[PDB]
Amino acid sequence: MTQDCSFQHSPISSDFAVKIRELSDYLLQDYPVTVASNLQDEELCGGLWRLVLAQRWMERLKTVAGSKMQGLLERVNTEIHFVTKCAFQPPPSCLRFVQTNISRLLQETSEQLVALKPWITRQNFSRCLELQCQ
Amino acid sequence: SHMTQDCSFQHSPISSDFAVKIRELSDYLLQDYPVTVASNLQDEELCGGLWRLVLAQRWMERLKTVAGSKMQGLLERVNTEIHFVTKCAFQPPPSCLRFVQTNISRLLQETSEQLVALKPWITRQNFSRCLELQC
Amino acid sequence: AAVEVDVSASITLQVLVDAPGNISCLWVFKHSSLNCQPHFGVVSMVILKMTETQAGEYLLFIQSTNYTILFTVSIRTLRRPYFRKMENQDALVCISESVPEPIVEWVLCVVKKEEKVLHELFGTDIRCCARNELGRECTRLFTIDLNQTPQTTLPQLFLKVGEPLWIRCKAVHVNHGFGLTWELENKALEEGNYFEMSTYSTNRTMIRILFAFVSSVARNDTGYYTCSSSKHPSQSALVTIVEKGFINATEDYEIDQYEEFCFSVRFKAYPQIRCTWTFSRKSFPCEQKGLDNGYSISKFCNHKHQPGEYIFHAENDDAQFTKMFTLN
Amino acid sequence: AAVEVDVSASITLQVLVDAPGNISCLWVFKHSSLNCQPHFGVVSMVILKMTETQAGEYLLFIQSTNYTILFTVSIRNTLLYTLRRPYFRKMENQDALVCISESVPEPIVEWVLCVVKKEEKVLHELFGTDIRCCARNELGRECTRLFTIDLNQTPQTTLPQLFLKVGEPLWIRCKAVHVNHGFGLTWELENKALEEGNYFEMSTYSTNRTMIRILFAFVSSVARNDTGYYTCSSSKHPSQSALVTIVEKGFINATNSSEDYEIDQYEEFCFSVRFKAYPQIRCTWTFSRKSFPCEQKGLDNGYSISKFCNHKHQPGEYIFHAENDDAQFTKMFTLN
Ligand SMILES: *[C@@H]1O[C@H](CO)[C@@H](O)[C@H](O)[C@H]1NC(C)=O
Ligand SMILES: *[C@@H]1O[C@H](CO)[C@@H](O)[C@H](O)[C@H]1NC(C)=O
Ligand SMILES: *[C@@H]1O[C@H](CO)[C@@H](O)[C@H](O)[C@H]1NC(C)=O
Ligand SMILES: *[C@@H]1O[C@H](CO)[C@@H](O)[C@H](O)[C@H]1NC(C)=O
Repeated sequence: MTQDCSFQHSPISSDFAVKIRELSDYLLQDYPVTVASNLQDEELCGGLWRLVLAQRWMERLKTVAGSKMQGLLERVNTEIHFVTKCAFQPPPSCLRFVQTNISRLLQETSEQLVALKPWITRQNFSRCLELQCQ
Repeated sequence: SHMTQDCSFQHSPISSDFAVKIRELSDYLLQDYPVTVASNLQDEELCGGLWRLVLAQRWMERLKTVAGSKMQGLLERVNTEIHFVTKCAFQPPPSCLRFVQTNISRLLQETSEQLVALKPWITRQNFSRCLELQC
Repeated sequence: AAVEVDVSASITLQVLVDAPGNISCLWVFKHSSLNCQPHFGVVSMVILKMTETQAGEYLLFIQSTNYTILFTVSIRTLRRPYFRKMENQDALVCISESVPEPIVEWVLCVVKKEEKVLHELFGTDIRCCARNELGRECTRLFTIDLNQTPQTTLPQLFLKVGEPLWIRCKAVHVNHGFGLTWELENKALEEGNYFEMSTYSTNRTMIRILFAFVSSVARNDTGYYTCSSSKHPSQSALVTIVEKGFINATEDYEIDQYEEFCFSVRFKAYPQIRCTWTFSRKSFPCEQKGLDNGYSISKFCNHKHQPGEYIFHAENDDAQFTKMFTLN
Repeated sequence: AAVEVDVSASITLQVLVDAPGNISCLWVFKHSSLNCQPHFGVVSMVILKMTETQAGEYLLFIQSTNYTILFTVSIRNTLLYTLRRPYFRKMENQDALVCISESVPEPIVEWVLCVVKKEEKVLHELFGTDIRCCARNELGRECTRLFTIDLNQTPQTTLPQLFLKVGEPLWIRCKAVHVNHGFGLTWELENKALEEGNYFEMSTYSTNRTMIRILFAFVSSVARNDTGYYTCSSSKHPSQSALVTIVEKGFINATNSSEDYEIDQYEEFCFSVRFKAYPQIRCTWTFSRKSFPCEQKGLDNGYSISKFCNHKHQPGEYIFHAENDDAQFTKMFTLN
């Protein structure tokens, strides 16, 4: 089916932490972004759900970014764009968002990529397509 | 790091390539970052741009403190282009002065404009009466 | 787009577009049609011995899109760069003439920026270079660095009457509080012969450029020019202006094949001369090096203990010269 | 038999004889006796921080046969000058390589990715281009280029041959560039599988969402076992290969014949010498005692071609002497 989600080859690069440190070097750290506040605890889909959300933020940010900031955003966007290879359903009504610093979002994104790196190609992420609230 | 009171410049403190340092800062900026601008500055074709540059200058300092290692350099480099305003003992803003939230892109654009208009007069005028900001 | 064909040459002419797919071409030769079958996309027209007949307007129309290409097939000078300040803003432009048309690259020492229009005129060693089929002729922008240590022999600047004079005066100071001024024959220079630029450096440092220029020089403009700063020492340079291109230079010899010797020729000449050391038809070029005193001294050492007439022929665009050196 | 001890060093001294059986030893130190209990046969005397006291005449008598061994333990009062070419080691901490170049005096270790130079001794940005480490001291500059196999690039119609002395570390980086991240890389030897502690994979992104993959293979210390045809294949690219030749001693293969030439001071000419030699040779062009070094450039065909042009129309014998750590060479070029 087209209701599946899995990756044969690693879509997570080794030098992704570099592209995030480079973006952060030109960022105003307390720029307001959001993070889901009540994402169900699911050690399989968890980081993936937040990466999808973080990914949605990289796109929004590119539209209000300067010519050169657009490149740094896009370059971080590429590191996590693979999440769109999967038909993730729109956030549920139960999902609450909370305002946080872009530095917080970037740091978490890095962490999620690290935790996801050893499992991205071994798991079937078909059940992650529906974001859940705890 | 210098002095203050009475305000005039013998040699042009406005560089020719200041528009470059602002385009370079803007290239790494999130354009709608919230800054402020005075909303009710008295119309004074002599002190006007100078008052806003002083205020814009105060913003470059605040921004440097929350800027990343590399953004600090871009801010500081734009800060240098307009730091001359501190050579003068500008009095603190009056109680009547209202500030309004605007995009940092707006502040940067206006700063460029103020430098352009101020460039031909910065060394010909006595700016001693600009030290008190008016509403 | 411009093709240079050397004699009855055998070469291929191919062009590729980043989109390989089911696309068709059609060659449009010199007032005649031609069929094509290319590769996936890259199209080509190859020629073995290009005759004066097989040269000219050659077009290539494509369809996926509906594109068209055109090539000018031709068959087989280099005047040094000149300068003109852009009337629009505070930036310089390089006017170098040549046949074929050359690569005009600004080089600030080293960093190369091929633009023909330079806006970042601040400091270092700025020199424009023209590069064509003939070679590479360069014109360096004359600079006077008051910030830098002083040089000797009252910088002598030579140029032909009608040429544009360019002298950039650069001074670096801690605070912005300092000015710059130009003076010729202890006088306040023409209003349309001066321009001031300024920028910031490192720890809130200021760099000032107060360049002086002449559109077309004359005997009137020749003289001792000096640049003084309101926080720096007044450094100067003298300008020597001649009606037309010139060569000025100030013999018989004999030695035994045991002595180490080199022929010499001291000369003050403008523009830089093309020199040649010829002997018994065999001609070798020269290391036309500068003596920095106020002339350039050319040398020749490969005498090969061979006796006879060693003739030195040197010439520029508007002047010629020859000196006969006997040997025994 | 001669031992060179550098400072208060901690090393072991063992000797083995091809006959393991019920045989007994007895250590005879500097004018003093010592007891032993060895392995089956190999005997040993290990030392931690060898003091100027713990040095000299050390004998070891054995009985099945009735044998006797003797060793002369000296100290590093002498520190001879050298320039041993760079070696490589993957930092155990992360996904990055480290340049181990030895020399007396200690040299400048600079990584060059072609060109861009980055003097760091530790390289982390290992992606593509022409990566080569260079050591530079008083003696000069010896470089070790990282062997690369670009599956993304055009094939070298020569089937590359890689030579190295038994014990040296083998390093082969396989780089492949693909549009999407969907592709893998794999290493193989002719009828032999690649060891788990002989492979490492790195990956990053390029231009418009492109993916570059580095699957390098390495051998800690090579042997006859590790010599063979290695191949890299990608799950979106063609399998390109290179054969690994193990060597006992250094060599120089050049068509030495001592060639004669003649030209008139009007002709533009350069003397040439094509050679396939390992390790990189130190070359010298000498004539009438006046010696000039050479641009020992590579022809990439399967040999390096050294050139000399400053003939100065001067006639006579132009001799080219080239030599590496375990080999020498000389070619005589007559001129008229
Ligand atoms: C030479 O030209 C300059 C232009 O500034 C002018 O001031 C000067 O009078 C001229 N000299 C003569 C002798 O005409
Ligand atoms: C080949 O490698 C294996 C594993 O390290 C080792 O056991 C074996 O001795 C090697 N072969 C030779 C001939 O050294
Ligand atoms: C060099 O040539 C000799 C010719 O006898 C040959 O024995 C040797 O194998 C060659 N060396 C290499 C590395 O091919
Ligand atoms: C090369 O050949 C020449 C001519 O036989 C000989 O003189 C020379 O010693 C040879 N050199 C080597 C390194 O074999």
